[PDB]
Amino acid sequence: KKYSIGLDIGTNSVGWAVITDEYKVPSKKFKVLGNTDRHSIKKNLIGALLFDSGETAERTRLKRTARRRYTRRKNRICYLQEIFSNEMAKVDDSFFHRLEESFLVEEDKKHERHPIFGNIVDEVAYHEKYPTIYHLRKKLVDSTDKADLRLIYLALAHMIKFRGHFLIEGDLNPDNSDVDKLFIQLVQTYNQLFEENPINASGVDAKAILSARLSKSRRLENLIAQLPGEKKNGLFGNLIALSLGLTPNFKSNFDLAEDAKLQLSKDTYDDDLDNLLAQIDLFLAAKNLSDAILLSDILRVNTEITKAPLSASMIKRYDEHHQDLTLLKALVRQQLPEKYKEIFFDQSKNGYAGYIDGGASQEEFYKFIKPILEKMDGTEELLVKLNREDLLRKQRTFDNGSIPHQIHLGELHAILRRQEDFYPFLKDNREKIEKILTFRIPYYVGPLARGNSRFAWMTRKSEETITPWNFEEVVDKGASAQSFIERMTNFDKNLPNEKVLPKHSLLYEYFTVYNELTKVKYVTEGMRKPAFLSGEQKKAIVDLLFKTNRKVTVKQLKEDYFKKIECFDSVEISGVEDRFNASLGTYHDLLKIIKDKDFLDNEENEDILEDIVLTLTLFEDREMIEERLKTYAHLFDDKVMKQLKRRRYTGWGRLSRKLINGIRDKQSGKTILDFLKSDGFANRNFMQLIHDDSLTFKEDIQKAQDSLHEHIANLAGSPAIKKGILQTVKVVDELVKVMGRHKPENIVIEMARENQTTQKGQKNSRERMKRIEEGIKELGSQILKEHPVENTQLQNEKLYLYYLQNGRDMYVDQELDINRLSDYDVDHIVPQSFLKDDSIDNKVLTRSDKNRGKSDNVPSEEVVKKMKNYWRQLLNAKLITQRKFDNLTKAERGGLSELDKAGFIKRQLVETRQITKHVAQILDSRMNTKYDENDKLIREVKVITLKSKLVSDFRKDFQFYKVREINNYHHAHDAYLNAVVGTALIKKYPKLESEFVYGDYKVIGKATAKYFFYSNIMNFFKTEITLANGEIRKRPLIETNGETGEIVWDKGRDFATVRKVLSMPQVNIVKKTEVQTGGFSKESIRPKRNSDKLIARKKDWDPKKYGGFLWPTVAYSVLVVAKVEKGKSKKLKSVKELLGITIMERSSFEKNPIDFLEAKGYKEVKKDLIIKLPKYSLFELENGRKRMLASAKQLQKGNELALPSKYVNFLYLASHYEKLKGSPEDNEQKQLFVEQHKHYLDEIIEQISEFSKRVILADANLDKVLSAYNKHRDKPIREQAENIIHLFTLTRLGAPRAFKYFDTTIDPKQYRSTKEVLDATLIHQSITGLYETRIDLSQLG
RNA sequence: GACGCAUAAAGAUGAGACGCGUUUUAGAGCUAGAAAUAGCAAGUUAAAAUAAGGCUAGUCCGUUAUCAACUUGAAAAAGUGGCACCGAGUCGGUGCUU
DNA sequence: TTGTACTGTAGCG
DNA sequence: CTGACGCGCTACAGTACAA
DNA sequence: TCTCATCTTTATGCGTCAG
Ligand SMILES: [Mg+2]
Ligand SMILES: [Mg+2]
Ligand SMILES: [Mg+2]
Ligand SMILES: [Mg+2]
Repeated sequence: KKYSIGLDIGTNSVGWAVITDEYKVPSKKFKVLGNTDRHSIKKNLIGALLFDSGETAERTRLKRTARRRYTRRKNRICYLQEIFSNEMAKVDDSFFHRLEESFLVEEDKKHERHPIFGNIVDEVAYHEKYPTIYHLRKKLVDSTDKADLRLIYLALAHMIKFRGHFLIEGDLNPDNSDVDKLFIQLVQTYNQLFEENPINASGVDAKAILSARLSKSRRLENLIAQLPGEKKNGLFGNLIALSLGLTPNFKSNFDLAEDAKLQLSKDTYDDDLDNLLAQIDLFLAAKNLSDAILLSDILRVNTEITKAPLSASMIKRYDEHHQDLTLLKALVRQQLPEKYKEIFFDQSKNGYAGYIDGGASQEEFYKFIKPILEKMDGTEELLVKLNREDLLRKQRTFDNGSIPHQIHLGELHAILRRQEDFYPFLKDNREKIEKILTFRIPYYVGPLARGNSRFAWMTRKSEETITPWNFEEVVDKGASAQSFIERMTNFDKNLPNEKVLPKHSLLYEYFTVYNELTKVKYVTEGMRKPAFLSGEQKKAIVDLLFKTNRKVTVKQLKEDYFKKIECFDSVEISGVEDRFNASLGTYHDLLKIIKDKDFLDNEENEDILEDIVLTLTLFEDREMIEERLKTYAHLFDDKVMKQLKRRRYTGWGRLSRKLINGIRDKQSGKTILDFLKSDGFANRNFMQLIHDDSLTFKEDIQKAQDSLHEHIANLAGSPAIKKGILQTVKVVDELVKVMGRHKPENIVIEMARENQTTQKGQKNSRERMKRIEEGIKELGSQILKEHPVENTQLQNEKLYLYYLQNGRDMYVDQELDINRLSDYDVDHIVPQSFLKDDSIDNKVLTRSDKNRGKSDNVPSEEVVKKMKNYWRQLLNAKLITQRKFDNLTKAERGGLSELDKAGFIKRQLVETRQITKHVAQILDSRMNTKYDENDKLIREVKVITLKSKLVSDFRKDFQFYKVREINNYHHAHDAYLNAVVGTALIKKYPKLESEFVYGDYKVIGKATAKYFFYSNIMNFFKTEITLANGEIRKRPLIETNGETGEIVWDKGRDFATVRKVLSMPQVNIVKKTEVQTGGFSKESIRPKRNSDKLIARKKDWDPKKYGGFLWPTVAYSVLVVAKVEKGKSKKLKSVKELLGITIMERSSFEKNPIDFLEAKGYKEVKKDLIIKLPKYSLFELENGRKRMLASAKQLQKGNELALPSKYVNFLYLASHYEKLKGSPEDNEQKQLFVEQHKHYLDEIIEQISEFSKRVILADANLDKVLSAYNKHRDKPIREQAENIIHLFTLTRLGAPRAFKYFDTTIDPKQYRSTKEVLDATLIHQSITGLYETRIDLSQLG
């Protein structure tokens, strides 16, 4: 009758088991359908479902954004062509058509094969005149002659297409601020403004500072040594105030007009001209030299004056490349003639031919050519250019991402100013071309859809087509920016219909402070017991402490309120630890801004303050904030309004306005916040107010409050967890269906939750500011003195990484700049392409070009030898962990490898936590569907949430050891053990039922006490318990309920039952058959070839002439029975075979299968015999051999080795020889146990050999492993047992993979033949595998 | 085992952008050559595509999630498979039942 | 002309 | 006042031989 | 790789959810 279900859930597995009250697994004779002879099969009700883990939508989002970027770039080019079309039709009516056709081969082109001029001699003269595009760009910028319109279009199209980044918001004009000689009129302005007439002994410019590094510690000492110092903080020119602004908003030093806060002149210094702009030049020259220093970092130098410094630098790269190539060829020919063919012709050895024609990058070419340059003479300049990474550089390189869009904008504007007189249409629509270059859709607007995209939220004022020129008159940017946030913030849980408050809302901070404060109790010598704080006392302490300090500690509450107001000698306070967790931060911010305490304390103006904070949280754009905030200009002055628009807030709370202050009690008339302010002597907090039946909040919340697929479509989060939730809920539903529609007594779910000690939990959750303090104190820096920081600012990732690295780049020995973090780069040590790991142990803040050069690989050996001392200096200072140092020094150990790819990722842990929590919720909702008028829910099925520690201790205390390498049976065994432990726990201790059942609750540190409680509850399974004093204590062999004589655990029969279940050979292991979805092929495009396997990259692009893709992905295979037109003397020969339907042929095949199969050469196709066969489709062959269909042309192993439990225990104990960490006597018992069954190794080999000879049929590998095992049979038990554990990869279910023994490495035996399964028995397994449909394919065709 | 706050860690979801990379074409190769070729010269750039494509034709969408077999149903979705005992090499045997 | 077996390939910061 | 007992893992491409 | 935002699950500190 009664039964229970245990569940062990993972990211790729769902283990399930059915137990009775006797802890036995039932077995039933299940019906078998199909045309086979077998009509009934015996199966045990225990098993595991295996499936591929669900993928996150990160890669799909990246592909979608790349698609949109390509579409918008093509549209920019189309707009430029639309402007140029009518004028280009005069001079060359087929120019744009030749540019469109330029991909095509000569026989496919409708026009002449030369794109630009349409004839050979003019094209050759063009390429001689302008070797690169940058020569043409510099010619069009600098010269004044009338040029051909085609060349102007080519330069403007190259500028618009590759337009540079938008991380700089200013103008940054390169026409006059590019030059470094602005220092001389800076000191002319210094002489004019500062009325002392100083001597302008002008020395070297910022080139002297840039010679070593752009830093204060170089600049200040350099220009104080060069020109004599009259004022250290008030030198008034080329200062750190004017180049790289200070970290805090500190006042001006030696002010000229007023004392105002100073910062970097990027975007937050515009308001810092209130010294003169608010009271009506050195600051204009400061802006000019800021532009000069920024652009001198971006671009190296221009010696001869020009308005195109980027093109000049690119031409300098071309000229130096030409000179160095000529010199290198001469030196190689003169000194190493045999190496000339390898370097300059053979393009596969990473030479110059491999650097240009081949696929070798710049650093591969440098590391190949560095020894060659070292052995040769006369290579000193080439060596010093290689060390600077400046030798033989290209123009289109990886480090061009540092160029802002303003440089390209300046060069384009220069070209249009040169050519406007000759071409009137350039002057007519110069602003349109500049807008095409400079327009960028705001991130708060999103896609420009018209109601057909599920990603778009933008609303438009009119139904016209959106262009970069009419974007402001069509797109409603305020509503789109509001909907950007309102579509993304969650709703209130208690009131599901309306939105939550901002985190920094004044009402939210008030509610949080009063919720924390209303349960604070104080005691003294006056009275007998601690008493709650009254409403008057709470109001007084809020006014005295919470509105005068941003953070208030309990010590301040002792000595400033109770010592003076209602004077007591000493008071003991409970309800709070050393500091209050709540604070009125927004009140202090608005007191600092508005300078009006009475305005904030006033009651009637509370709503407008709420709307102000809502505006400051929703919006961050200055014009939108001023658009929303101009309503309140009649209360606030203009200066204070300009200051208040700067107060950016980010983050939202969990409660709404209606919950905390909107709804009122029907009898009292008070809101929840009103009750928190004063509730008489009850002093109820938020949960009491929403749970007390006396107040009417409870049923108001109750009045505020289907298919499973719709029950899961509405849950937010990652889509990866929905797969596991679907699988386990379908497994539970099928298990309920198996037992005749009877629900279990209880369902036990293994959760990844834990319990750990109070000091361990607090040590793992300390502030990262403390980490910074002890690390920097240990390594003895003064970085916190120069750049102060609080804990809330380290929540930013880049600032946290800057402080972790002690202000220095950890790939190159140079200092970082705290104010320029937008251009620095956050880098993963182990790259994203290899392993998914976003830990703080895997993250570096480094310079951008060093990260881009260090692509898709571990950082190389040279940087390890350069900065390995600094990595050790940070390592012993506890600033980086040992794992981080191991990742940084990984290239010393061979770099990336297949061993490094193995092991679990922490995303799997987070995913399984999310999964099991949602499974507990959904199973509790589904199973208990009945309720009464007095009983709010009838617990028909008890969802029990066990923790993994209990099952792990049960395995490790009674020798039920688990190893994962042998078979996939451990999931089912874990499910069975979870069910046994959960049912025994709820049977043994009925008073602790509310502790373990979902939805129920029972109501030295608390966590330590709970950890000891959870450790001690497991003792009743044991026969003898060793106490902490080292003295044993006995328990009865038969356990009972205690309150009742009912029997809950017999340490005789039940342990034998559990041993029998764990040794059962038949376990229903099911691999989920899945139709493959995703990308059609591997993304690489291969060159042209005569093969037919190449896939066309476009409809009209024949891959025989244009190349194409390879490795197509088969969605599912299809069994076809038809005739094939085989033979020169053609006959219709009948055949039965699999055909792989790929992903892009999936829709075409499902549209009309007969026509698709007829196009493939088949004919007389049997339509009803078409069988869809997804991946991992299961076939059974002779002697119980099973194969899983990996593809139409490859199979997989499908059998599971049911090794006896004694061998598994021997393998677990033989390995981990001296790391059990139990007791010494236990260790010696397993020592003798493994030594006097050392012969079990031979029996394990015999078992593996028999299983492999029955089902694997890898005979050559079998002889290899037998020879290798015989040749090292004299090694110690440790390494032998460890590699017998490795040895099960040959017999493991799934795809074959290369394992390794002691020293031999066994290559996998691939099953690259699906011919045999065409006459095997096809098995259609249900989600549990109990229901089967066995189809004998030999009877078809 | 849930809620509010504080401090952690490890992760998700959406938008806007950049720089490369790959592929075909353009950038006249010269000489000795019956030649299979050999010597020499040159190399840095540009156009186009960047999932085939789709229709509601948008400066939109197209790699996430769904998916054993059979019977109904456009689809959504619904339905279909006896029990007890003795045993165990991937499940077998024995006995009642319609 | 068709099956096998061994080794290499695979978008990224 | 209320419980005891103190999580993971390869299909196809290219070349070279057996018939 | 950059810039913007919004969440989630676990660990500790405090309070609470009741017959
Ligand atoms: Mg588990
Ligand atoms: Mg990287
Ligand atoms: Mg598992
Ligand atoms: Mg998929």
